[PDB]
This record gives sequence, C-alpha cells and structure tokens, in this order.
Amino acid sequence: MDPFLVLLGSVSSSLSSSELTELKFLCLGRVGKRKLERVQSGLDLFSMLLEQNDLEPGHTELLRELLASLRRHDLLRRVDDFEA
Amino acid sequence: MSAEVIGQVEEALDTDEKEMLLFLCRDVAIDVVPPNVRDLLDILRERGKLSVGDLAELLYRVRRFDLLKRILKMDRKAVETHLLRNPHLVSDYRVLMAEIGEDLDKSDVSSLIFLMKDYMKEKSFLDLVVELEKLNLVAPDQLDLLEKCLKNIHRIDLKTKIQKYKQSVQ
Amino acid sequence: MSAEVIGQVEEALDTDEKEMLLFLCRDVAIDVVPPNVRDLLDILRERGKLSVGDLAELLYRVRRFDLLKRILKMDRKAVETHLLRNPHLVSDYRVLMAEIGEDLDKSDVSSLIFLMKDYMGRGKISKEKSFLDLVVELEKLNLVAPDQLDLLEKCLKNIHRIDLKTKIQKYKQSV
Amino acid sequence: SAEVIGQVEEALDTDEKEMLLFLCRDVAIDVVPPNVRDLLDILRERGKLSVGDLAELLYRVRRFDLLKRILKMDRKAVETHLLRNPHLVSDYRVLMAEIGEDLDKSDVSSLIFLMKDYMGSKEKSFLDLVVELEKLNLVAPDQLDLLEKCLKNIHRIDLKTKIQKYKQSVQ
Amino acid sequence: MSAEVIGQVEEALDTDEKEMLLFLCRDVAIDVVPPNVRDLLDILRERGKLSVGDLAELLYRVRRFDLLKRILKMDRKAVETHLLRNPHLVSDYRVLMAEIGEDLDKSDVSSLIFLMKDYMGRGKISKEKSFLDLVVELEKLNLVAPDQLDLLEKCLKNIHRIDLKTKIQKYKQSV
Amino acid sequence: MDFSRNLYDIGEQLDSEDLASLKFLSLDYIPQRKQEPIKDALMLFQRLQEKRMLEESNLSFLKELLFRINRLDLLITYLNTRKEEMERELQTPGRAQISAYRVMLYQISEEVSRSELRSFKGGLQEEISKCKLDDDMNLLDIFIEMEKRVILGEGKLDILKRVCAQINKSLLKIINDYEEFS
Amino acid sequence: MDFSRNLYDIGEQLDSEDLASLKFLSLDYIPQRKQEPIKDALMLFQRLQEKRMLEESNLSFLKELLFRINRLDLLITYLNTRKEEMERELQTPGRAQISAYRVMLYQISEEVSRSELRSFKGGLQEEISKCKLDDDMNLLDIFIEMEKRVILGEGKLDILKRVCAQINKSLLKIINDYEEFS
Amino acid sequence: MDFSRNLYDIGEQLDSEDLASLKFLSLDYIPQRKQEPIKDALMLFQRLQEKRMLEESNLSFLKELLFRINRLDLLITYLNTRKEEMERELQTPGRAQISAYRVMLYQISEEVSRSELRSFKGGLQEEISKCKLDDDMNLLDIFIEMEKRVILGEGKLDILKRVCAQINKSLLKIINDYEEFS
Amino acid sequence: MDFSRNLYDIGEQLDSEDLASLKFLSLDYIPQRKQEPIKDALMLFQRLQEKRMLEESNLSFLKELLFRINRLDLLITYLNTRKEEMERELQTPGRAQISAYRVMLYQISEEVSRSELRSFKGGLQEEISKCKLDDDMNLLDIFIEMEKRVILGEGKLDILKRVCAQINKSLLKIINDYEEFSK
Amino acid sequence: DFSRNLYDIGEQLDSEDLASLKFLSLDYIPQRKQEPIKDALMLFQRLQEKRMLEESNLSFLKELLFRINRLDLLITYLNTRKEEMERELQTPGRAQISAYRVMLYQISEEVSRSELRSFKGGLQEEISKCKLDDDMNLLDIFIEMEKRVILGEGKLDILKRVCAQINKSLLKIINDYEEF
Ligand SMILES: [Se]
Repeated sequence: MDPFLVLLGSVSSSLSSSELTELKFLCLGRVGKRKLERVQSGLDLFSMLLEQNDLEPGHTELLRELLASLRRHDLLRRVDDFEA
Repeated sequence: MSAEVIGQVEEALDTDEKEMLLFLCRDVAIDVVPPNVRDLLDILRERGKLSVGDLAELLYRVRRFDLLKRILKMDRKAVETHLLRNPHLVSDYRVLMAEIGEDLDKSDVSSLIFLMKDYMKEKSFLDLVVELEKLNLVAPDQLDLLEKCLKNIHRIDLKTKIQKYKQSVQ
Repeated sequence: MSAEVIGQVEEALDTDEKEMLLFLCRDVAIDVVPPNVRDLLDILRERGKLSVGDLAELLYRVRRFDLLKRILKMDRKAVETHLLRNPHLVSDYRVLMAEIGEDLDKSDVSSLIFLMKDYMGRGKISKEKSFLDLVVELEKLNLVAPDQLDLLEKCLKNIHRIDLKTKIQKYKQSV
Repeated sequence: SAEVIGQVEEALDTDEKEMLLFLCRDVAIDVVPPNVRDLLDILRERGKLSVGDLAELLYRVRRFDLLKRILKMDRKAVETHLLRNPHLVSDYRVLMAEIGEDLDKSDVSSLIFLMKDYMGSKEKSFLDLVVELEKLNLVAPDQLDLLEKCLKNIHRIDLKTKIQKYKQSVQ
Repeated sequence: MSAEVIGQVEEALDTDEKEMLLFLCRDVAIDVVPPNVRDLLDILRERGKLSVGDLAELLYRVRRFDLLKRILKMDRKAVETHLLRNPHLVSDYRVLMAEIGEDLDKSDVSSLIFLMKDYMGRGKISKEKSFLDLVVELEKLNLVAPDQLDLLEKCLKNIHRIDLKTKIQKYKQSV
Repeated sequence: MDFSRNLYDIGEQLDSEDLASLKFLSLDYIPQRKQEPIKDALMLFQRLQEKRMLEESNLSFLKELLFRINRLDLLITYLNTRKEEMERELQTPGRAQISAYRVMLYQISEEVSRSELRSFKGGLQEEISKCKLDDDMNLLDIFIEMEKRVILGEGKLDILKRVCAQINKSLLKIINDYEEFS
Repeated sequence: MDFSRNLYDIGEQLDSEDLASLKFLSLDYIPQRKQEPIKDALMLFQRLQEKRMLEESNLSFLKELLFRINRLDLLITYLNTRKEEMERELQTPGRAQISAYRVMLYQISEEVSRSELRSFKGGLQEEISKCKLDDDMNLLDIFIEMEKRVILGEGKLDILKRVCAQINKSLLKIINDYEEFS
Repeated sequence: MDFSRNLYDIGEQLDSEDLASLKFLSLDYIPQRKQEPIKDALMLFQRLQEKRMLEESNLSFLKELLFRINRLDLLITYLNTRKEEMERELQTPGRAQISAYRVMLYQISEEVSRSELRSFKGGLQEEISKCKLDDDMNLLDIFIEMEKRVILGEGKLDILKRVCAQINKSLLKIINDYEEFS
Repeated sequence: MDFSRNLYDIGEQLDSEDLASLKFLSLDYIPQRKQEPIKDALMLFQRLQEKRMLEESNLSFLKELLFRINRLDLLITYLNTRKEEMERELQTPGRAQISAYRVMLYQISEEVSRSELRSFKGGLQEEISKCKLDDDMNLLDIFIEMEKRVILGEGKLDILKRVCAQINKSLLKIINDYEEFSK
Repeated sequence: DFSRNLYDIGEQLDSEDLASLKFLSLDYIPQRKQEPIKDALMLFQRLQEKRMLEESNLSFLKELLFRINRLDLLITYLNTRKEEMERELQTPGRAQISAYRVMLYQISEEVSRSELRSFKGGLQEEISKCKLDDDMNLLDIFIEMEKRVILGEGKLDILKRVCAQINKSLLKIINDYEEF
C-alpha cells in the first residue's frame, strides 16, 4: 500500500496548520482529544485513522469527506488519481 | 494462540497503548503486577485467560482493528458477537476510565490533579485513577468524587458519561 | 495471619512502596538489615512484631488502603482505632520523614543534597538518590534524629520549602 | 565479643564492607580475608581488635551510628583516641578511600583507560584498581606521582591537591 | 601453544569472550564439560588439538587481533591464509552461531528467547542469557543443529532479522 | 603513553550525538551486540584497538571517522591532519575504509530535520513495526532497522529513494551521486 | 555566609539562558562531553570545583563569569563586588581567565535578534548541514558548530565578518575592535 | 471550603498578561529559575504554598496580588473582599507584603503605551543590549534587565527618571510620589 | 446530518469580529484563560461542547449566539431557523441563555463609531490605565476592563451612563430600556 | 512559467482591485477565508485550492480580470483581447460568476460619494450605525444586507426601494438583471 502512503504523505505535506486544526476538530468523535493533542501532522491523523480501520485504500470515504469539507479539491484530484 | 501472535501484538503497540492495556487488565491480574505488556500477556496465557477471543477483546478496547484483521483475522462483527456471547475480560468500569482519559488533554489532566490534591511529573489520567484506586477513592460503585471533579473543570460531558454508566449499571 | 498474606502483600506492592516500607521498619529491625520486603516481613513475624494489626499499620503507612480492604478486610477507621489503642510499630519520626520525602521532587532532593554536602563528607556519587536514602545517610552520620532535626529544618528552609519546615515544627510541638 | 562482631558484620553495607577490607589490607598480612566476618575474626585472634581498633574502623567508614549504638562513643572521643594513639589504618589507605569515594564510575573508567598501559576488567571499584596497582608496584605511600598525574589528566585537580596535602602531611 | 601462552590468553580474555570460546570448542569436547577456559586449552593441548594455528583460529573467532599479534605474533592476513589452506578447528556452524549472536542486541535476544519458550521452555531462571546460551539449550533439547536450522530461521524471521536468515541460508548453500 | 591521553582528550571532546554517528559509521566493523553498550568514545576506541584498527602507528581509521563526522577541529588539533590532506587521501580509491554507502546514509541523516524525520517514520509504517517508530529513534536507528529487514543496502535503495522523494529533493541528489560513483 | 548556600542562591537566580551563556563562556575549560549533561548552574559549579576554579578562596572565575553575562546584581549581592572593581580586575593583563575571543563571540550574540539569527542561519546554508541549522538553535550553538568545522576561530574570522556584514554593521565593529586587541 | 477549587477558579479567570503581572509582583519571593517554568496561575500558587504565603488560613498575599493587578472582581467574587477593605488593610504599616518599590514599577508599566515603550527602548540603548531591547519585550522585562544590570533599584532611580522624563510627566510624578514615602 | 461539518461551515462563514462578539457574549460561561487561545469559531464551539451547551440535540445556545450577532443568514441556511422564531423563543421567560445585561452591552458596541470610541477612551482616563486604553482596544475589551475594575455591572451603571452622555443620547436610551426591563 | 505569470499579475493589482476581486469571488471563498487575503496572489492560491485556477484552466481568472475592467493585464500577461472575452461570456454556460453578483458590483460602479451617503442614510432602519461608518463602501453594505437577510437573489425589494430614491440607472440595472 506504499502508493496509498505516498498519497497520505503528499496530502499531509500540502496542508497548513489551520487546516490541520480544522481536520482535528472534524475528526473529534472518531479520535479522542488526548490523541488529537499529540497529532503534529496530517500523516499522524491519517495513520491513526488507518489503525482504527476508518480509512483504507479500499474505503477512502472518510478521506474524501474530510477533504471535501475543507473545500480543497486540488488534493481530491490526487485522491481520485490514486483511485485509478 | 502462540508466542508469535503475542510478539506481533507487542511490536505493533506504542507506549501509550501499552500503558492503557496494562491498566485495563488490572482487574484480571490483581495478585501479580506485570511490569511490561509482554509479561502481562504471557501471564494471561499461562492462566488460560488469553484465548483468541480475549486477545480480540483487548485489541478491540484499544481500537486497533488493523491488528484484529492482520493478526487475528477478525472484523468488528466477530469481536462484537464474541463479546455478546461470552463474558468480558475487561469490565465496563475500566473502559469508561480509559474513555474519559482519552477525552482529556494534558491541561485538563493537570487541572484535575490540582483539584484532587486536597483529598490526596507529567502523569497520565490512568496513573491518577490507579492512585485513587490505591487510596480507595474511586471504584465502579464510587464515582461521585471523580464526577464532581470533572464537573468543576467544566467537563460536563464526562460527568454525563459517568451518569450514563451509573444508569447502565441498574 | 499466614504466609499467603505475606506473599500477597509482597507481590502487590510497587518499588517505591517497598523502599518506603523498608525505611519505616528501620527502627524495629535493628538487629537485621532486611534486603527485600518479604525478608523484612518474615523477620517481623518470627520475632512476634507482625500481627494482623502490625501489617495493617504497615499497609496504612504506605497508603495502600486497597490492600487493607482486599487482604486484611479493614477500613481506615479500624486501623486508626487500632493505632489509638495500641503502641505504634512505626514511630511518628519515620512517618514525618516519609511525608517530607513525598513532597520533594528530584530537583528539590538534588538541591537539598547540594546544601548538605559540606556536612556529609560523601563523595561524587551520581546515582539519583531519594530523600529517604538521604535520611538513611544522615542517620549513618548521626546528623538527623527524632531529637535532632535542626539541620534538616534549616536546609528545608533554605530550599524554600517552608511547608516541610512547618511539618517538622508541628512534629516537634507534638512531643 | 562474637555478638559484637556479628552485629557489625550484619549492620554494614557492601561498599562499607569492601572499604573495610581495603583499609585492613595492610594489617592482615599473609592472608586475604574474603568477607568482613573473617577479617574481624582474624583481627581478634591476632590481638588487633580492641575497642579502639573497632572504633577507628567504624570511624573510617563514617558509620557513627554504630559507634554510638555498639561502642557507646561519639566522634569526638574516637578523634581524640586517634590523636593520642597510633593508628591501625595508615593515612595512605584513608587517602585512597577518600579519592575513591570522590570518583564516579565514568571517572574510574577513564582512569583505568589511562593506566591500562602500565599494567599489561570491567566495573572495577577504585579500591580494586588501587589493589591492582599495589600488586604491580605502581602506587605506594611513597609512590603517588603516577596517580597524581593521572588524576590531573582526568581534570580532577582537587584529588591531586588531596594527594599533595597528604605529601605535606608526611613531613 | 605452551603454558605461558595459555596463561596469557586466559588472563587477557573477558567473561563474554571466555563464554564464546567455550561454545566454539563444544564440538571438540573430549567427553568432558570444562568449566574454565584454561582447563579447556590445557585439555586441547594434551590431546594434540591446540597447535599455534588452532589457538590463532580461536583468537581470530573472538576478534581479538591485538592478542593475535602480541602473543602469537601474527596479523589478520596470516591467520586468514592459514584458515584458507588448512582445515578448521571450529566448524562453520559454530562461527555462524557466533556471528548471529554478535548481530543481536538485548531486545532481539529477549524477543528470541520469548519465541523459543514454546518449543523449549523457561530453562535457566536467569534473565541474562546470551544467544550462545540459548543455542546450547536448544542443542541439549535437539531443537537446533547444523542440519536443523528451520526453527532458528523462522524465529529470526519473526523478530525481523532477515539478514541473519540470509546468513543461515548462505551457510546452508555452502554445505 | 601519551597516545592513551590523546585518545582520552579526543573522547572528552565528543558528545552523545557525535558518539552515535561514530557508532553508525563503524557498523561494518563492530556488530550490534558489541555496539549496544558503547556509551562513551573510549569504549569504541577500545573495540577498535581490539580489532587493530586503532594504534599508535595506525590512526587512519580514527582520522577517517573524525573527518566524515565533520569534526575537523579535533583532526587538526589532536591528530595533526588538515581538511585538504584528508580530502586528497580519501580521493585515492583504496584508502577509504568506511564504505561510501555508510557515508551516504550518514549524510542523508545530516540533511533531515525533525519534522522530516517524523515524515520518514510515517512513510515507513508498512515496512517497520510501530515499536521501532518511537519518537526517540533517530534516522540512523531507522536505517539499521531497515538493514535488518534487508530493505536498505548497497544494492537496495528503492525504498530509500521513495521516502526521500516523499520528503525532500536534495536527498535523491545525494543518493544519485553515490549511485553514479558506484 | 555558607559557601554552598551562597552558590545555591546564585544558581537559583539564574535561568536557562544565563546557564547556556555560562556553559558557552566555559567551553575553554569544560569539554563537550562534560557540558552535555549540565542542565542547572550547580552542576556547572561542581565542574569548576573539580578544576579548582571555584572554592571559598577562589572566586575569580565565578565573578568573571557573572560579570561577562552582565549579572552585576548577583556580583553585588552574593559576592560583594561592584561593577567598577571587576573592570579594573579584568583590565590588568593575564588576570582575565575567559579569552577575549570567547567574550567577543558572546557579545555578538548579545546584539543579534531573532530575525537576525534566522538571517545568520540562512546565510550559513552552504557551509553547515541542515541538521545543525534547525530552528531550535541559538547563535552560540552556531558558533560551536563553526568552530567544529574550523571556519570560526581566533585566527579565522573571515566567514564571521562575511555573514555579519550581511546583517549588521555594529557586529563588524565589535569584530574589528577585538582584532585590534592583538 | 474547597480551597483548591477556589484557587482553580481564580486561576481560570486569569489570562497570560495577568499571570506575567503576578510573576513580576512576586519577584522578591520567587527567584528567576523558579519563575521561568511558571506558565499558568496554578503553578504560581504552588510556589506560594511552598513558602506558606498561600494557605486556607492565609490569603493576605493572594488578596494583595489580586488588588495590585486591579482584579477587584476576583477579590469580591472568590475571596469576599471589597476594594475599600484591602486599601485600609494595605494602609496599615508592616502588613504590605509586596514592596512599595515593586508596586510603583508595575504602576509605571500601567501608564506606557506601545509607542512610549518603543521610545523607552530607544532611550535605554547604551545601558541594555539589543537582545533585551527587541520589540517583543514588555516594560516589566526591561525593569528586570535594568535591575540585573544594577542601573534600576530601590536606591538607584536616576536612569529611570531620565528615561521617563523624555516621554511623559505622569511617570516622573509617580516616581516622586514613591520617593516621598521615605 | 454531519453536525461537525455543519458547525465547521458555520465557523467558516464567521470572521474575527464576529468571533470577538461571540466570545464577549459567552463570557458568562467561558473564563478568561479558556477564552484567550480562542482564535477561531470552531475552538469556541468545542468549549461549549465541553459544557453540554452545544450538541446535535441542543442548538439553543448556538441559535441565540447567531441571533444576537445579527447573523440571520447562518440561522436560516445552516440551522433552519427564521428571524421571527428566535424572537418568540427569546421572548418566553427563562428561555434566554445570554443575560440581558450582556446583550445590552453588545448593543452599545453596535452604536459606537471610531471617533466615538476615541471619545469613550478619553472619557475613561481617570478610571482605567493607559495600557488598557490603547488604540488597539475595541469597546468590548473596555467593557471587560471596566468589569474587572468593578466599575461596570448589573447594579453599577453610573460611569457607563456618565461616559455615554458625553458622546451620544441613544446609548442612554438603550441603557434606560435595559433598566426598565429589569424592574 | 505559470507561477511567475500569476505572481506578476498579482503584483500589478492594488488594494481596490483586490477588494473588487474578493467581492466578485464571494460565492466561492467564505468570509473567514477572505479575511487574511491581503494581496492578489493569496487570492489566486485559494482559487488553485478549489480547482478554479490552473495552467490549463484560466477561465475564472480571465473572467475576474474582465469584470474588473483590467484589460491591460489580460492583454499583457494572458494574451487575451476584449472581443475574446465578450464572445466567451456571451455564451450562456461558461460564465462562472453569478449574474446576481455581477449586477451588484456594477451598481457599485455607478454610485458616487454623495450617492453612497444617500444609500447609507437610506439603510438606517435595517443596519446599525457601526456597519454604516464612513469607511464603508457599497460592497460592504451589500455584504451586511446579505448577512441580515434583506438582500438576496429572491429579495430585491429593499434594494429597489433605496436605489429608486437615488438614481434611475440603478433600478434599470436591477430590472435588467431580473429580466435575465
Ligand atoms: Se570487640
């Protein structure tokens, strides 16, 4: 799943700290506040979602939803490119 | 169940998950105090309390479904059906404690510790719960002090979780 | 009272509680220097100084009320009444020393060691030592005692720990 | 008596026992006592374990609680006795013990690394190193220049001055 | 070779090197379990199996080239040529075991022991076991052998030491 | 006699990070079991002396180690060796004792920041267990863990290039320079 | 007046920045390996006590350290020494224990802001690796790294002048004033 | 009396600026090393509790602190003390725990704007290094640095008067009012 | 209904001025230490969620906040609540969660211009230090400082009326209407 | 060099052009995301995050530059004449800015300063004085009206009421938008 990991890394590198806080707030409910406090990058949150099986290369619904909420379709195109 | 499975689980966990796993099994290992998680799992296996279902429940409590699918080859349906049909290794009180700890950042934990210094290092909420248990201050039938202290740090949601547990005990 | 009780107590305690329990029984175990806590309990039982009440007091001093309720089936009020009716196995001096030690972090203990190194004669040992180890070293040098707390009082005052100085003063006033 | 020797042997710690054996290395001639109990038994049999000798031994290991509990003596009394009577343990052994107590494991390791050239083991105490050097005729009450220079090279000038103060105390 | 050489070698080695040297000569053992290394070297000399080349190989296996040059007056090139031209005193199996043991830290060794306890047991209660001690325990239980390395291969694979698995595969290919 | 004092002075001027760098650059000669207890420079020196790669007449490996970790001050003051002299000596193909693969890995570790190291660890989730991905692991320990799983090597640089492309562009340049040097 | 109590009070009045300044000013007497674990002032004092540079009869080096970090309050309160005295004591030749080259460097660190430090680190990109140029490093650590790479020194100030000229002119004035004292 | 809960609520009603003000007002009792890690009000209270200056039976210093930072709302709500009481309590001699020299200084910090602070920093160029005169420094840190360099003090107010006279007259009036209490 | 996403959109449609207004209106429930790091709307919601005042089944406080800041567009678009409803809901007694004293203050801030704010600061020279009267201080922060100095309150409106009378008369009308409501 | 071209285009825009572009992009960039946009380039980047500006899609940027009457930048940096844009925007589909928005902006193009004073005086009963301060242009008044749900695509009554009291061309523009 290394292409999926490079997807997640490119998406994490293409996010700002404010967008990271927005993603943290959006994922509250699936991830605890204590775990969210330790998140210092989008890749950390994506991996935490990978462990909880709320996110996988087969089911990218949560990633697409989180990224569409942040009205960032430029990375949605990266996701769609990975899907093909 | 074998040593390879325990090794895979031990290598896949992080320090915080290990500390949480040690806390959840405090009720089943009351005599011995296992130092590391590997020793805890070995003791549970030797005593016949670490079947595939028991380890599945342990992985389900730490929300590590990737390990349930990769190591034990189990989905959420299997572990939930096993928990419905079989008695639980970890009581709902420990799960409530862990959930409350996960919904608290370090600042909230520091403020909570400052409130309870009258009745009693960067220590986690579970360490505080262990200290309170050693002092006979918190228990599955003794949550009033923790409820009041969580109310005083403006954490009414955790007070509501505690009240929901109390109503679920009825 | 039985061997199972001693085994449960020894296996249920943690390192800090064990080290503290060894320090608290220093006044009653003078003829032997017990290495582990189990040997200490065995010596106390053989010499007739480890009844159910004695072990209850020992668990009460290390603040292990869960063991008081699970093993000995006792509450805090019962142990306090036992201490009211019977002479104590652990003197108030040891309890005061332990209380002062519990209110001292590694930085406070290090600063306290630095202030006393002139009266010690101890060399350059870098092993982070607990306050109870410092009390043991002072006892070996006849520098601290239940009737000799002025040096410890002054050194706690100089590290800006006036609350522990007040604990020492209240202990002195209780005599 | 034997009860006193037993109490002393049971009341001492491992480091205190090793230091006592090192200090009594010069008085136990022809024999190498393994434990402190055997050393004290040899000293008593050879007539070298009076009350004053045991007081000096306890004072050298800075164990004043045993001086007060067992022999009923203060530090002032033992110091006056040492002033008035010849010592059982020479000042050289006391200086060696003082230097060893002021040395951490890292300092001892660096000192061993410096001195390994003049003596063709891990976790060795400073007293063990001094014993090895004495057996190899490298340190002596009249031969401290090599140890002095080696302490100077580990940037321990305070111990070098302790050695110089001992040299001045010799005359 | 001579007695002074054996004495110098015995005095120059440390505990770990002594244990490794004892393990390498386990196959040559003449119906005896020598506790000390000096006794082992004396037995090998008496049995005519400790020439200068044999001791040179022994020092080369423990990677003590300073002792190889100071005592036996040899460099790495000379001993390597001797090993190329003459039959070895220590078989390739022991050398492979020693190499695998040197490529394992305390954590890997602990995880390896934890995996072996299902096939072997707890064994010696000591928690400070070397890889060579584990290999000896497995040999006594007929679990590892020069013709039976599949279990060791699987256990090294499970601790993510694929390089050691490749070492074992290279040994298997060389026979 | 003075040689030991010089070794001690060189070791006293070395920190824990420089010590870890020295341990990594000497991995091809000192295995992990003997390298784990190395917590001071003098112990490393002792091991090298036990392998005769460090003597009063053989300072080549010590100079190479001190030069590759960019500790030229110790090289000039305690070993009497200048930077240009070392460059010239190391441009000769035979005299290099530390493999170019090791030096290349070390330089990559020299060109990775803390956030870049976190991204590296996040990029190696499927290949390395989580226990070995703790925040206390430096990049050299990750290199060692990759070497254990035969994921990193002189002939296997694919995953290294993948993660470097996931973090920074100069790292691929270093990798390609090492590869073109062959 | 207890010497240990006085040292403890002096250490309690020192923060981490003053501690780093003292550790930098004592680089010529305490090596890197012994400087790494120094996380409080008292420890530092102990090191000086091991070299007989700090005792109840020798306060010269402690007073010089406290004077160079401009902590005259501690000098007057705990050492009974005024600002003028030290000056005269340090104007007599030979008696200055901290080298003028070191002091100069520290004074440069006194005249560099945060943006000026960022500009300095950005100006040293081609000479120092990124790992040693991270944002968590003050100017004294950059000086130490430069000294390690033998680009900064009492006789090698070219790169120092070059980078200082890119930021401020008063730094060049300090450098030239130090140079004239030779 | 949930003394810990009351202290927690009082701290929860305090921001970082009030915390810095309280830390400055407690400089005569808490040294710099112990003040550096104080990043919230609760911690501060603990320090006071270690000196018995804060207990369930001794609220005098807490009330004085809350009064000097003009937080009378907390005094009335959580400590049951109105503005007049404190005043009378602080008019009785001896009972004032915060020195009049400190309070005065803080009050000067109450009457300086941003441009006036910039003019202050520009007026203190020859006595203070640039590192302590950056735009991110507040007036209390300038007071602390001046006290460190023994240019400001209970007996040395000359430079303070010099810099205050160059900006405003009310600061000089406050200084003279403090001086008249002698 | 993704409650978190809906809250995120509501926060995305709020600027810093609306955020400061909401923080002032929530002073009675969130202390100063917890309000200081609030630099976006989302975090604010989190605090409310920690006090059980904002959940998928309790939108009363969010609707009241959006109504008091006159953001009826957010009420109609994201919360499905019209202008008239929120009026009746707030006219029923007890049902108002924001105190009438707070809202009044905010309404005063609605009728003060920049020069009028300068005159306000000039009128509060003897009661507030200059540091809290700097030009970077809005009227709500001045109200907060007054409350800190127990100069402003539900029972102490004297200085407020005094300073308002020197600038405009409609502010006194708002103050008197609030007083006439709290009979 | 698409990035350099975007940088040059942004550098040739002042603060008034930036406010016009931010108003014309209100339907795609929310208020919180528009607040920190203090230069033109920072706006373009936001569009790039919404896939409305790339080297292969210059339609929205050209439309923005055409609606702001900055034809010089269109001719210099994008190589596009006025007629090209006329043809492009006359087709009923490719126009990305809503006709409701454009109309509003065009009203701001036909209002003087005294007319702005009359507008502000006409919106006294619906808008507070704080949002009617002298530093408020007509676009900010439109934004405030939309916030207070008095202006919208279906609610143009108050707009016509205030515009008829000032000028007839404003009502003509409103009616032209309504007939479309
Ligand atoms: Se004796």
